Amino acid sequence: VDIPREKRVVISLTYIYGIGTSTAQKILEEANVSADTRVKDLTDDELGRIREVVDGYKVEGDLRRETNLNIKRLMEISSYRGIRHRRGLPVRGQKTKNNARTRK
Amino acid sequence: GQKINPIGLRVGIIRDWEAKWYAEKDFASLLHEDLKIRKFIDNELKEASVSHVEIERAANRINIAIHTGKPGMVIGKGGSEIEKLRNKLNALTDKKVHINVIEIKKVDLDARLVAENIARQLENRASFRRVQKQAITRAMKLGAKGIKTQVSGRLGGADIARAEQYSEGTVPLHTLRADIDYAHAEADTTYGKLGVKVWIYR
Amino acid sequence: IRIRLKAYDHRVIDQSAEKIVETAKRSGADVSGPIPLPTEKSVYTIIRAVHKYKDSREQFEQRTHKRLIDIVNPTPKTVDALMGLNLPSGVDIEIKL
Amino acid sequence: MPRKGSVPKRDVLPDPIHNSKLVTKLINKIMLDGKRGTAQRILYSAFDLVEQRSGRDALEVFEEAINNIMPVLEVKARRVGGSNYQVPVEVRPERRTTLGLRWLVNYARLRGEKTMEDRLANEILDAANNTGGAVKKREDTHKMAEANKAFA
Amino acid sequence: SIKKGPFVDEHLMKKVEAQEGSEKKQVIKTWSRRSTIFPNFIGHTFAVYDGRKHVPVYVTEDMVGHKLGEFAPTRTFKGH
Amino acid sequence: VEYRGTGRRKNSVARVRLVPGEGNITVNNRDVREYLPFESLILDLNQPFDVTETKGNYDVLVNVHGGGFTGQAQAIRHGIARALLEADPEYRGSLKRAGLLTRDPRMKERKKPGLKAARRSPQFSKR
Amino acid sequence: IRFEIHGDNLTITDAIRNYIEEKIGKLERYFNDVPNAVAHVKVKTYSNSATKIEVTIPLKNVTLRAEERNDDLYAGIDLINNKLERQVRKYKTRINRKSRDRGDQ
Amino acid sequence: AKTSMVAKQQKKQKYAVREYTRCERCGRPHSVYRKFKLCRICFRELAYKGQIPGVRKASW
RNA sequence: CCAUCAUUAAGUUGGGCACUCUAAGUUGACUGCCGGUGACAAACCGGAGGAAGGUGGGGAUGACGUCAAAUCAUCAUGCCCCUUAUGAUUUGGGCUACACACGUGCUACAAUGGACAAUACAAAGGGCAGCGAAACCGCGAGGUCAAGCAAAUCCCAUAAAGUUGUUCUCAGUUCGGAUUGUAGUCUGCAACUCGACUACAUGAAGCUGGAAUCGCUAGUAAUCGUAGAUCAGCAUGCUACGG
RNA sequence: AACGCGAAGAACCUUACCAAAUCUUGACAUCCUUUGACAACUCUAGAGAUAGAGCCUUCCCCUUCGGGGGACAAAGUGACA
Repeated sequence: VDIPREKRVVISLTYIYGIGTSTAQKILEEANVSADTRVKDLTDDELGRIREVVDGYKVEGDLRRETNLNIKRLMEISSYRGIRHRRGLPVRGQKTKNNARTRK
Repeated sequence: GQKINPIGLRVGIIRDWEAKWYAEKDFASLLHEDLKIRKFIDNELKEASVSHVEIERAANRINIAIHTGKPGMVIGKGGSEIEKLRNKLNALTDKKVHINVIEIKKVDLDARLVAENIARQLENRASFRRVQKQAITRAMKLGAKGIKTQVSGRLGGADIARAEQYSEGTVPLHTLRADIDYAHAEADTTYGKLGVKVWIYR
Repeated sequence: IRIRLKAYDHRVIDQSAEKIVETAKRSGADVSGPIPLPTEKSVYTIIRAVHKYKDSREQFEQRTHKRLIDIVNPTPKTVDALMGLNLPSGVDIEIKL
Repeated sequence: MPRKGSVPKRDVLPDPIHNSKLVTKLINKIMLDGKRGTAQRILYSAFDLVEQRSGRDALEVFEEAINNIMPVLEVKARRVGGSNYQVPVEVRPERRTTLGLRWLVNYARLRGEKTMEDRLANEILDAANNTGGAVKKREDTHKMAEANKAFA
Repeated sequence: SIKKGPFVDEHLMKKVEAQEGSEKKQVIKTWSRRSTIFPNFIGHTFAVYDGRKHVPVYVTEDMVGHKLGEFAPTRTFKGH
Repeated sequence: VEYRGTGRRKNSVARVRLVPGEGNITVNNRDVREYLPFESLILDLNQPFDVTETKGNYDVLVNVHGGGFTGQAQAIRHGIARALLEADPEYRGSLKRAGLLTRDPRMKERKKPGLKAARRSPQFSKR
Repeated sequence: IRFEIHGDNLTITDAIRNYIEEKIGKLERYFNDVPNAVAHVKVKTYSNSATKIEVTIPLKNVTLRAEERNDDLYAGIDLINNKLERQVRKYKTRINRKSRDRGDQ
Repeated sequence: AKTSMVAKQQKKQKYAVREYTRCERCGRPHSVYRKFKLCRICFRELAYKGQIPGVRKASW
């Protein structure tokens, strides 16, 4: 979709939302790509065969639409898993004393 | 300082065991049957000049050896109380076969007796420093080498506790050769508990 | 035949191994003598204080001394030591046949 | 026992390649976190570039480079209170050997390249040519201990 | 908490089957900390005892992903 | 001819033998450079028979047991040193004065309780 | 210059928590001109006799202890600060003998 | 306080998850050894007194 | 535990090789022995003699005493207090809360590294329905039975760092992985308060840290992984272990 | 010389804390009296202990009569716990 060039494709598809080290296996399954594909890859006939396998995935941005509403559903029921989002609470039953900083 | 008890250095080094059995499987439960009959022997005898006991277990014929500074009182009148003991000791466990008793000379050089008989000189509340000096002067008179004993808390009847020890003779607590024997009694005087330690040697 | 000799003390398991190697050679035996198995110790590390203190503790250990006795000439005179129970104090004998 | 007397100093084992004690002492100081092999391999690939950028064998070049590192005066602080408390003191031969090895490695770790393949060998040829960063702090000690010369 | 037997309190399922037949009553005093929410629980109102005071709550249809104890608060936080 | 010596260092026993031939070691029935990791300490491992100069004389073929690679090495140079004194018994002073024939002098130190690990006391804040 | 206060069987108020820092705090702030330390105040009631106050301030070299066995927990600190101010002057004049005229050879 | 909890233990609970252990003479539950069933206080006591079988002191 | 015999799948099997090794019962290191200039006064200093050398290394052991030091919550008892309770009995909370503040550790902020492939070498300890192999079936956490066994043999268990090769190229990038939704794996009446991992996602602070401050004198600092006690399940802690 | 310390294992239990539901010879121990001699097991009602019924009315010896010793505790208090 908006991937960068001049790097290897096993790390290049990671740059979008929704892919981490599945391009090593799952995108490598459907497409006949290799590991050493730089910017000089000629991935335009290979752009189509990755477009068929990425169309099944929720990855490119649209997963964050469903991820946002899952929190919005969770706070609307007002669950203890959901109040901890709206209140800076670590949510997954953690100790909210001194070393609980990344939620503030 | 924090003097540890002198037996604990020497158990197996220069001494032996007060229980000499073995059980690989079910080590736990039949270890509890020991201190069942270490409480129970100390219940109805009730200072029958008993120093310490030994337990040995072999093929459901479990032995008990008691020392009894006053011998015959546990035996009774020609095997009376020794048979009256196995009428209850063989019921608290299964067998308790071959209950017996041996005798010891020098009735108050074993430290279990030396601590106990002057701890019982404290319920009558009479002259604790002489109660000390009665034990020291008699010790090497009877054949000991080194004697050491103290009394710790509510000393004399006052409020502030004070230790009070009296000593002479070679008492090598740090030498691993030495056959040091200590004891601790629980003399109550109806204003707390007095604690009394002793240390004999040879 | 592998008569298992294991015990807590080392002076007792050695003198009870001398019993079974003596009361078998008097009979018609060909005793492979006592070879010492390695001791299966176990360390228990309690802490010394009544209430509070770590950083000052007493370690405790208990050691079993394992040996085995095997004979390969079974006569009814050799098993007289097997049926004959001796030194039952602090040694168990796991008699296998 | 540093107040009963002096500690008995111990022997080291010289290198097999260069047949030099000084190489093995350089191995032990670049040995970060006990890793002997992963640091010795780097030194064995940090004198080939020395022997590539100069025709001489590096065992000559090593003891030539450290002589522009090893200083001859340093500062030991004497507690005189209100005085300067900085006495210029010459260097014992054991500390003379060690402190040159220290500066050679501690400024090899602060260069532009990341690999000590060539972090180390660049500073050696700088010290072989009397320049760089590990040479210029010897002159900084020779502008500090040689400025307060009133305590010879 | 395996696939095998998604857990129900089962001393509460017996008390809710009498409720869903005819017109429902709007209170079940219970504890319900152990049980999950599956679609045989919708509509009904439970007074979940949070340790201090049993709090009423009625079951919606988006509640099926979660379990019954996750709703009544026990912290009493608000504070600062 | 099999001059069989032993040798220990750092919780790793190493028994050797001496068959005549030339210098070639067969530690655990394989090559040394494929078994010992980086070939530096092998020329320090050849130090004991260096002073008796029996380079092209003896194949050894060690069976080693336990420890690590610097525990398996520095125990076969002590291994053949007990075997070199039954090859050249008058050359004992050549090995006594220089290294190999001393001992297994030292192993790891006991972890004391009330402490982090092996005499390194833990950090406390208030001095 | 914090005050880890804690009372053995006494409930601490907030009128004490301002009376401490004026006397125990401020009169030793101008001493120790590079300060970073923690104080410790014990208040131990004894129903038989009285209370007692223990103030310990550790520093780089020499600590600072003092005790009063009074029952007034406002008048006793008037004597703790007296014993504290005496002990700092012992510490400083120990190390303010740097001024010794020593001319080198 | 203490012997109520001793009486709670020795009865058979409803659940195998409760499975609760204490000592036979030590009231505390919190330092048990499931080969000895002793608290760390009295196991230190009756091994110094030798009432337990063969257990060395220390210093391996 | 297999040099010499081989039918090495290694059964380390046949014999026993018992030799070495290992595993356990005992002989030996003390200024015994010399020389100093060193004068006798013991030591010290330097040798040789054994494997070991100067209380060999380490552990255990902590004098008289100090601190009304710490526990009437391991216990035990003087005094005081309580007795439809300050004792009981249950499932449900809480001990896990948080704008914060100091202790103690873990993992890091990398190309003396990171990711993937190969390939080695340990010690200690555990296994009373417990350890559970080799096979399978799962991406994996793991499920199904038998193989062995109450154990120098059977299992936990292929230690890891290393070494060898291919890689990224010096950026908050293939550095790490905190935090949130998807697997419902397993233990257990039951994981919402309040567990343990792995699975694809998401990827935050963080570029080696100021004043200050702590540990450590050789197999020690440093690092790497393995065990055990607790325990149905659960450690970045503790205690032991080697590299 | 407190602060990965009592905690060498807080989901329940632990647990000592709190809110509820109900107990007073008390879930425990001891004299004990009639030893009433197992309500030693299932359904129902229940946060749940508990409550109500269905019930294995006994257990061993040794007399000759049906007692005493171990017999379960339904009730009891001088007591006590």
